[PDB]
Amino acid sequence: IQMTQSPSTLSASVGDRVTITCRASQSVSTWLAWYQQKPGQGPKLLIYEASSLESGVPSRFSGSGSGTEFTLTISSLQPDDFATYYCQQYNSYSFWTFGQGTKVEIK
Amino acid sequence: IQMTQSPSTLSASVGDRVTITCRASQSVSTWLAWYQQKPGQGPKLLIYEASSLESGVPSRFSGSGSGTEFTLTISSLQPDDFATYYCQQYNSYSFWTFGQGTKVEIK
Amino acid sequence: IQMTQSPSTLSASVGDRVTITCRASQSVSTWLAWYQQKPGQGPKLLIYEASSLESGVPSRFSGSGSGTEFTLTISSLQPDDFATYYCQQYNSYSFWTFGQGTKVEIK
Amino acid sequence: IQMTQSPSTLSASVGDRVTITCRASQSVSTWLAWYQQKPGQGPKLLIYEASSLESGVPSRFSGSGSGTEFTLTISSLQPDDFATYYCQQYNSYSFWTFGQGTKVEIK
Amino acid sequence: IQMTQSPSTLSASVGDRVTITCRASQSVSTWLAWYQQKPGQGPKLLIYEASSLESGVPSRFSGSGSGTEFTLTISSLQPDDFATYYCQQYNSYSFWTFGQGTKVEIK
Amino acid sequence: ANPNANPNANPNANPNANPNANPNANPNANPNANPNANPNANPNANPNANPNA
Amino acid sequence: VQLVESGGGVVQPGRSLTLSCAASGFTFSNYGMHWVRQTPGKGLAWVAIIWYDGSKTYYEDSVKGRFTISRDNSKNTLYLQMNSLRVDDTAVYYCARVRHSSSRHGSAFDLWGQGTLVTVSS
Amino acid sequence: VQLVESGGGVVQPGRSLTLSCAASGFTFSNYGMHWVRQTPGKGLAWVAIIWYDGSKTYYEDSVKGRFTISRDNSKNTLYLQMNSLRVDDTAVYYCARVRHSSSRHGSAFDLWGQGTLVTVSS
Amino acid sequence: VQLVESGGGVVQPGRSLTLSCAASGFTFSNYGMHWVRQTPGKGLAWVAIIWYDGSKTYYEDSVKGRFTISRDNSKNTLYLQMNSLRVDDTAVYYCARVRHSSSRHGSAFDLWGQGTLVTVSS
Amino acid sequence: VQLVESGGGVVQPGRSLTLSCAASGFTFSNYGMHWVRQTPGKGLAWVAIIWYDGSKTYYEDSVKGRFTISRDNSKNTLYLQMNSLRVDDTAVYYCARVRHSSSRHGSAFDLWGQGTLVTVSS
Amino acid sequence: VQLVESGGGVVQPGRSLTLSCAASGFTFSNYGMHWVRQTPGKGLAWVAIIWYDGSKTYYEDSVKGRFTISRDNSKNTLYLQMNSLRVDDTAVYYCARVRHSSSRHGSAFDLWGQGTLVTVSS
Amino acid sequence: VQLVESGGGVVQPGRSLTLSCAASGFTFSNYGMHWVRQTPGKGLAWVAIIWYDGSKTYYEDSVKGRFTISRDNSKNTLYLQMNSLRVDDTAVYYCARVRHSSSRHGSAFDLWGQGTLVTVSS
Amino acid sequence: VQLVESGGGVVQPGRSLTLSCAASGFTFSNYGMHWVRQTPGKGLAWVAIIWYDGSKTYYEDSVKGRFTISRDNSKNTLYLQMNSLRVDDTAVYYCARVRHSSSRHGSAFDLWGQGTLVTVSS
Amino acid sequence: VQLVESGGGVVQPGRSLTLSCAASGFTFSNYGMHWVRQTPGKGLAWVAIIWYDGSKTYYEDSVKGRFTISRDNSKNTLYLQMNSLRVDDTAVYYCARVRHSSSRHGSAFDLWGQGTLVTVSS
Repeated sequence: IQMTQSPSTLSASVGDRVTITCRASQSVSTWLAWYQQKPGQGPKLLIYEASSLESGVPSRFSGSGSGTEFTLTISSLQPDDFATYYCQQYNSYSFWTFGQGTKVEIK
Repeated sequence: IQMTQSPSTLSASVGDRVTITCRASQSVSTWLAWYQQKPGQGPKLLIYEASSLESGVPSRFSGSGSGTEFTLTISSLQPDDFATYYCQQYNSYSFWTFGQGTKVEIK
Repeated sequence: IQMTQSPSTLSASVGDRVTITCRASQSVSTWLAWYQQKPGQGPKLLIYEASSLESGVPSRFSGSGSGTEFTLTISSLQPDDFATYYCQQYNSYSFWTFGQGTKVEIK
Repeated sequence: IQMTQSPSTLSASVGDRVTITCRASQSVSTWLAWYQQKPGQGPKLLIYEASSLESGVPSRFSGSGSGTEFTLTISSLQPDDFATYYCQQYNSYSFWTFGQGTKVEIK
Repeated sequence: IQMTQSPSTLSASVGDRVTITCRASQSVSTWLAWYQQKPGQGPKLLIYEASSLESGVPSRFSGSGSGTEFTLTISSLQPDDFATYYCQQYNSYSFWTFGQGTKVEIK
Repeated sequence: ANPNANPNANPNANPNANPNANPNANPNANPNANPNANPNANPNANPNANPNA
Repeated sequence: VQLVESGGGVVQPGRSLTLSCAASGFTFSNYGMHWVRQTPGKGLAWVAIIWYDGSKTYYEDSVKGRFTISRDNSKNTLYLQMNSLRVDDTAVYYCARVRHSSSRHGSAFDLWGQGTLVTVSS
Repeated sequence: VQLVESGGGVVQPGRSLTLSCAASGFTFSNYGMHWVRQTPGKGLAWVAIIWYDGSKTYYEDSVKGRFTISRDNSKNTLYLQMNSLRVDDTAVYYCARVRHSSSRHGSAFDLWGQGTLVTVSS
Repeated sequence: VQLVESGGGVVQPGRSLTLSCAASGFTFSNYGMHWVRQTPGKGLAWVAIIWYDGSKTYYEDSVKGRFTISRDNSKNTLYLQMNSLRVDDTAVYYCARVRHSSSRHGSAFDLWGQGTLVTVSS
Repeated sequence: VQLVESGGGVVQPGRSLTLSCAASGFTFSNYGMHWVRQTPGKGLAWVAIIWYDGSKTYYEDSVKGRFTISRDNSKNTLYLQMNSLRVDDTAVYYCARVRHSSSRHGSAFDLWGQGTLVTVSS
Repeated sequence: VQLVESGGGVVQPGRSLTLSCAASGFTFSNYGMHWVRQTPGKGLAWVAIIWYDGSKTYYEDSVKGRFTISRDNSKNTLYLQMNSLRVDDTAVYYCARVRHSSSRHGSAFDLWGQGTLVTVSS
Repeated sequence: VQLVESGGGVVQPGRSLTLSCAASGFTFSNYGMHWVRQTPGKGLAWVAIIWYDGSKTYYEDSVKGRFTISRDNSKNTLYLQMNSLRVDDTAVYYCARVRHSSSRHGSAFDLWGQGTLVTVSS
Repeated sequence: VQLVESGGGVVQPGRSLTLSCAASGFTFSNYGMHWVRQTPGKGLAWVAIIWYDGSKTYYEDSVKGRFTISRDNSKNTLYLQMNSLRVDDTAVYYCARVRHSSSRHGSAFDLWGQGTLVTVSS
Repeated sequence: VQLVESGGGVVQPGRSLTLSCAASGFTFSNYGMHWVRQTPGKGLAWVAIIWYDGSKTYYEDSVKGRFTISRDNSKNTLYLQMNSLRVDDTAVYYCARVRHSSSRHGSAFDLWGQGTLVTVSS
């Protein structure tokens, strides 16, 4: 299962609205997770099961979708939300695979 | 798993037939138990695995169900059996959670 | 864990082939043993763990199975092999229980 | 599901082109696999899901079809590839059944 | 439990990186030791519990693993450490058994 | 076409289903496991025990 | 193979009754089972289905919300928990096993029980 | 039973908005659901369809490739991801459930939601 | 088969109070025990588990890091040591003995103590 | 990565013979394995399947009640206990390993054994 | 390697009887032993276990509290103090030694005594 | 809660390197763990998994037979041992903890280490 | 901290040989000891063990009934009396000391002797 | 929305050749396709049609029984397996997609592939 995210680069300013879309080459049902890797650190889970929020993650982040189309939405971009966001799938009999990740930059 | 019971309060007389319904927010397979707490004492096990009977409990008490619908049926209500009954679930990967308790009252 | 052995009586002659079947009411994994008790003596182990052979037992005795169906196969019956054979199970959380025992008689 | 193959015996020479036709008495969708059993050995999987090649299979072998008509094409017959080829179907609710097998012989 | 070593003989020079692998027939959990026997001498303890170091042994020696795959790593070989290395296991209910041992020669 | 659930279907075992290990199964600890004493355990002497004081 | 039910008897209208259906001689966790009434003076009528797991369920249009069917594969049983019984529900209740079919459209009921009489009256 | 949507609001043209539709009181994994617009001054207009499984979708000719309808059976929700929004898309969006039908031809939209207002303007 | 709690009383918020659970009449060192709260106006709520040896313990999310459960097989006693109590934690505390089960999935709580009231107030 | 059987031979009709199948070079407990016959003068014929745990077994309709397939993940060994043999069953028996599939619909048999000859005659 | 018992006989119901079991030829202090009954007309039935030091014992549910198993490692001798005998309790009592196992899950009873007779009647 | 890796460095192709992963602040013997690569110019890549006990283990198809993953629950430590390192295997290695899931289907990787750099060059 | 043995030599088959192995520089009365063989062409082999008192003894299965190991706490010496020697007993005999461990599972052999050669041939 | 074919070449008369057709950019499992020849010196000519499911196929009168057409909806492919070729089959084979139409009569071929040359000669 190959996961690709578009757009690969997403310029945005503080207080804007950002959507990052992850597409799966095969149906992954609702099994999907979104990460956030600021440079020099280790990625932190943000969304699991494609809809829920990991404890401690601010309410800005949200996700939606099922099947092969997914989307991570930020209702209000903050000064510390400029990092690479990744996509993961863990299906029934499919192993864990990650997308190439999109980078959010200041505008 | 949020565990709910119905009815919250049940009026019945000696020799009647009483059914208490326990409904699970998620599937709990057949792992479920019914307790009985007389006021001021400690609850005592009545039914385990939602169908089998604990040793020493009178044959009046019986239960059935699987998934998210469970019932406890008393074929002959005695003056002994006027107490609060609790519903517990212990699923495979879930922790122990109890119901709110239905009180059987004299009529 | 109720253990049953069949056939209860198995008539056979010297040099024949004898198979005794042991069935367990529940899955007992591979924990099972076979005994042989000549009249007036104490039983001696033949097969442990349902497949291995006890030290010093003749290579004639052999057994196989896992779960609920276990069999004991004697390649060549001998004139000292006419005795009662018992089936024992020792599962993980289950206690030791024995089958009724089959008697192999002279045809 | 009755599965038949034609032709039963296919004479061919080294470097020739070989096509083996497998017909299913019912719709098996794309669930079909092709085998190869040289004399005295065990069959080796070549094609699974009627199109994909098993790892280690030479690129010469190829298969195609759906529904009830399937064919296996050897682009260039080698001296290695003289063996009996079997056709298997594993439908959704049907059990595994095998064809009679066509034998490829030197011309 | 039978202990085997790979490679049987490993040629290395001064300052080279040395890795020696010990494999177990049955899982020995974490209980394992590595010994070093120079010709004409008595073997000495280097690693106990398969990860910790014996007091007085230099930090060059290190080991890791669990289950059945245990390896001993020498970061920087010296002309002292040229000796035969033995792998010992002492499981919970299993007796002490030693491997055949590997020998290192000057390249 | 009727996009509903088709209540008349095949409610059976589907014998040709993936008979394998399901690599994505829960690799965690299963907190709701038998916390009892395991009455059938090795009652022997444990020959590999601390032979010191 | 054998399929025997239990749990019959006489109850007053408005009360609840639970039926059981023990399956013996065959693998029970592979078959989706049914419950069928038989009111005297009328033909058989379908009541509920269970989808081999408890995952999916369907009921007759006149028993939705009063009858709950659930199965226990570990003990080879069925349970049609009947709530809010009426004088209509006087009937004999059978179990049915869905025959194996090499398709996706199901099949007929091949193994039937002997039925338990349920009487609702005052 | 009930069917309530959410996720509405006002966004600038070209932005992306995600709508949701939570279903309760019935087995949501059994029905194929629709999204229907209501532009004031014009009658209702159909938008998409989800085929009870997520397997098949069909969109209106004017929203193909900008709208993505997807459903989650586990949490009883619908989603309609709307990309490249335009000023034309100012309308109230409804959820619709396809009635059970004893044929191969579907049925009408019986259970409708209360609708959420989506406004696109500058 | 007796199971007696102790150690109850009245404490101020933020103070530490330790409970005990003296078992009698059975092999205490063979069973895994639980602690269960009963706050009047609500049902029972689970608190902690002890795995027959002290090897494994699991707590409720609202008491993790403040409650430390430990057992003493030599004197047949439990210990639930509370630190940094709050006004939420006023309830009646029960011990529970996990029933012997011929499987790996545990069992219900057969033997419950009489409970000691813990009151947190100022 | 090798898969070898044993236990064949010549037995009279009505006598019971047991086969074994030792798997080496791979993790055996992860795969559901099959037993397949090859009668001379016929093609391969399927016999039985074991579901990676021993939880589910299915047999060919001609061997139900006489063949019992059971596996032992601890020793990496299969067993097909054949009871009440008849002259029909003279065939070579093969072990088969089901390929990993990224779906729920199964896959073909990649690893096949070398076959053990079973002869049933007087 | 020998296992010889004694202390049997005939006593009236309600009395107490003490059996013994002298072991020789092996390190008796290394082994957890069992007691096993044989009532004619019925297969063997387990009675008690002693855990190699006296820490743990387990009895059959029908002899709990009436049979007290104990051992003396200094004399290589078991003791089964029987109290409140009933007409059921007549059978032949065997000692059993648990075979050495290279695991934690026990093993079968390899060495058995010659059995002793315990008869109860009025 | 803290999870940090170690043991990285620079080695020549064909040599062996071993990584360690010390987990602190949480019950390590309860979690299944992973190893994840991050090659610059590429996305994250999965490498191996350990099943909370050492019982089961799966690898990426490109590292089968060259990488060994094993855990030491007593010291709260992971180990991925590399054999026959190639030029491809230069990346940053992270340990990933599998989130607790109230089901049978696992969950995502929540707690990630700071990672260590492994360089293979001549 | 020194371990030196003695009593070696060459003896005929069937004869009995007794060694001595004295300890100096440490409290020999507190540490259990082992005997380890080293035959040419094969790795090390374990022989016997003393449980710090001489109370418990374990041998290799190939030397049971012919070897006898004992210690003299007053003189800090080990005695291993070999009886019925065979040509296969030609090896180097090593005294070994068990390391101190703050647990119950023992520890590896930290202090070793120099070895005595015992050859059995005609 | 791209349609490409493959599998061409030059083959002697009487041999079997299989063509293919790759679909991308659209939902291929929703459309029924065609295969069309273009023989130089003549116009186009229809060859085969596949009915969106494989349920129905139709052929030109001159290729019945020699050309078979089948599609794999999972891989988005078409196959025209050609048997017993003649010199008259020298042509360029196209794929054609039948356009969506709001009737029961079909539509023209809207999307055409590029074509693969198949030549039959001695």
